[PDB]
Amino acid sequence: SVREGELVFGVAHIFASFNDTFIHVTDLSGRETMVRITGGMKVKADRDESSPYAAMLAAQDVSQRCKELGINALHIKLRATGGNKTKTPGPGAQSALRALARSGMKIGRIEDVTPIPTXSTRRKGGRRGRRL
Amino acid sequence: MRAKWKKKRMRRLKRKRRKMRQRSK
Amino acid sequence: TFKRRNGGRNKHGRGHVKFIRCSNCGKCCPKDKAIKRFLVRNIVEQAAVRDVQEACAFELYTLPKLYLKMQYCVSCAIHSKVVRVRSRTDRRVREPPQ
Amino acid sequence: VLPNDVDLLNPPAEHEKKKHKLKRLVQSPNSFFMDVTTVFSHSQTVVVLCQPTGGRARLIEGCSFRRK
Amino acid sequence: DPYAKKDWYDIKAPSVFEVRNVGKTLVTRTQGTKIASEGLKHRVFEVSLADLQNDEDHSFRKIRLRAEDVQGRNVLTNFHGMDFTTDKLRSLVKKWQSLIEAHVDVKTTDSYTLRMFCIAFTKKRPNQQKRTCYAQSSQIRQIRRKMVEIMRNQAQSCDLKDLVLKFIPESIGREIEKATSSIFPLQNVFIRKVKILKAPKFDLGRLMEVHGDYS
RNA sequence: GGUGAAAUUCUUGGAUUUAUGAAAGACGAACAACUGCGAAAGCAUUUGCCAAGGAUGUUUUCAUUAAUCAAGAACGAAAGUUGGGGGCUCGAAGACGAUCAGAUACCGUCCUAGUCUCAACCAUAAACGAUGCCGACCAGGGAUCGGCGGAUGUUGCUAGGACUCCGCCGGCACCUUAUGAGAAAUCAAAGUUUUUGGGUUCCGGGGGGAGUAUGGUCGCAAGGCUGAAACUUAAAGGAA
Ligand SMILES: [K+]
Ligand SMILES: [K+]
Ligand SMILES: [K+]
Ligand SMILES: [Mg+2]
Ligand SMILES: [Mg+2]
Ligand SMILES: [Mg+2]
Ligand SMILES: [Mg+2]
Ligand SMILES: [Mg+2]
Ligand SMILES: [Mg+2]
Ligand SMILES: [Mg+2]
Ligand SMILES: [Mg+2]
Ligand SMILES: [Mg+2]
Ligand SMILES: [Mg+2]
Ligand SMILES: [Mg+2]
Ligand SMILES: [Mg+2]
Ligand SMILES: [Mg+2]
Ligand SMILES: [Mg+2]
Ligand SMILES: [Mg+2]
Ligand SMILES: [Mg+2]
Ligand SMILES: [Mg+2]
Ligand SMILES: [Zn+2]
Repeated sequence: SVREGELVFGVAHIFASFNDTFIHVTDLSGRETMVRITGGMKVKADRDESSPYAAMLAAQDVSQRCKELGINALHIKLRATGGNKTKTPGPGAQSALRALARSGMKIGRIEDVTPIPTXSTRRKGGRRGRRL
Repeated sequence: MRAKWKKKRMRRLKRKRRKMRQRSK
Repeated sequence: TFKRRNGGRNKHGRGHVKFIRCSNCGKCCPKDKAIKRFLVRNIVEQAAVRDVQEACAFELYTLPKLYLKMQYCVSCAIHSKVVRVRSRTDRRVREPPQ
Repeated sequence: VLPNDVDLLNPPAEHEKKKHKLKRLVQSPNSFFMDVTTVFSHSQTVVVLCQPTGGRARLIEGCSFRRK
Repeated sequence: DPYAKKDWYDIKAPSVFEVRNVGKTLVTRTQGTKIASEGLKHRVFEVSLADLQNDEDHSFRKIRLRAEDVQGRNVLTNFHGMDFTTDKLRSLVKKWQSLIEAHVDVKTTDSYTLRMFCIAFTKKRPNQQKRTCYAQSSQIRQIRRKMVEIMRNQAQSCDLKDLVLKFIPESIGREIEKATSSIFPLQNVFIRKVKILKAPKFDLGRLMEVHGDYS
């Protein structure tokens, strides 16, 4: 029930970890999932689930599925792992966002929604940290 | 040997003496 | 041999400073000793601004920025090249570089 | 001023003015009394003519005080 | 397949804002033991104030709208709090200045229990030479005391509708900045966040006061 | 999910992911600094209450009442001990998955004590400025924190606050310099020392054996405090 020209906005929750990438599209309330493609669904090796190439493929599948449901615009909510873990988005965030823009989807308001503690629980690894 | 671990070795050795001497009292 | 007048940290007239956890490895480090860098960059990389700006759904919209404060332990700052080993004379220069 | 460009026995009246009251060649107070009924310049009591503070008491704009 | 049995609904904003076409949301069609209206009720929608107000200057503020009723195909929402965007707050918090925050729980005339969060920063003078503009802890407590006092007065008197009308122009932020100037000059005085702790039980009569006949 | 790569592990009985809400316990980000307070340990969300404190100001008061301290006392991170509460997170020990010639490790997954709190113990840390306390004197310079004095014209402000300029006292520090000192590194004190003496406490006498044995004493224990000798050795060590 959308006339030509009108934009039907969805919300794309992009979770770009350093081990995998999620491209989860919902409605404005985030309570109705439309499509959810992860980088692990587009590669065979675990080492490539977070790669930008895997994120590009996942974004192309999300864009195609959105057009079927009448969604042509997306709000972007990017996040890293957050909490007491890394706050830096993974290597698939830029690739996923660029791929959506190059598939007919009109990008709306972009926002970073990484969970930031206002203090926090103790981080893993011990006081000497991860020793490599 | 690292001084901390040499200190640990001596303390273990003192416990045994403390126990090897109180055994006969 | 004492290498630095500040002892490698920044603490005067106080006993204890609570530690922070290295952003890279999670090592505990006193806040006054950790190497701190405040990174501000566009949430969209320069390699994708053109594509995202063309697909914008608003006549006007300023792309937000990404604010991240990074706190490194000494080992990670040197390994990641955030800081480098300097000569004995250059160690005293406290002004940030160009 | 350099040590040899000054006379310790006859310092300028402006130099001793800004020195600490206890470090002058002869100790001298910076306080004084004034009329309005005498009032101490650094009064610790509420006279409302003067309001005590951490230094000189805050005088009132209305009345005029004469140093003595 | 599953999406073939979902009906789209239009989201309507209260009369306080300009643009009422918030957006669209879907839900599974009404089926036995799963009523469609029950699935949409109390759905929270977070939409930028630049969309509701059609003003790009308000892009930094987000509005929480929750669905109260479902009349036909329209979902009637109501104000359910507001907050800053993550980028906005991170741009205001800078080194070499003092940050002052305050919160207060207040009840409006409509029995709405709110928790308003205020934020402010110390401001340099044009001729200031020293690099920092820190305030003394005693001054901070005096400023924080006036933030709380002003926030109570503005919310304890007005209703929720009239209170929200003050958040759009940030009238409360200007009054705080005008009362605390005698203590310490402040900049970027905002109501950072508003929470709804206890809302009165639903009453359709009051809901339609801020909503028109979308028929 | 996790890694260099993996696997243990979770998962169509719906995991991971998204929205809303609740509970629990911990933590108190950004602001946050060559900044503050405290005897040290240490101390960081708001507001109230309680006692305490430095500095500044003072034409107030007492009038040597002081400095340092055997004995003897108070406090003393973390870990640990006893019992109660709590038990999110993380996590010695343990188990498992990897890696490896082996891997009781480093990396990964799960987890006990512990981590938090109350009552009671323990009294040790690179408890470091590796520099005991009190006093005098001896270069320069800017910044900064607290208080006060003076000058000055601006504030979407209610004389004052905010800022600007000059100065005084006190504090955390920093910068330049040697006329100084030093084995040097370096230090404005670590200077005013063969031109050797202001006062006082503690404490060292080549390297090991050894903070060990023994006796005493404290502790529930772990251990703490006190503390040798035989014997061995021509170096060990500091700075450059
Ligand atoms: K440092
Ligand atoms: K004790
Ligand atoms: K000073
Ligand atoms: Mg390494
Ligand atoms: Mg060395
Ligand atoms: Mg101090
Ligand atoms: Mg310490
Ligand atoms: Mg002030
Ligand atoms: Mg402070
Ligand atoms: Mg805080
Ligand atoms: Mg004694
Ligand atoms: Mg203790
Ligand atoms: Mg000791
Ligand atoms: Mg010592
Ligand atoms: Mg002593
Ligand atoms: Mg000492
Ligand atoms: Mg001052
Ligand atoms: Mg020097
Ligand atoms: Mg002598
Ligand atoms: Mg000897
Ligand atoms: Zn690190």
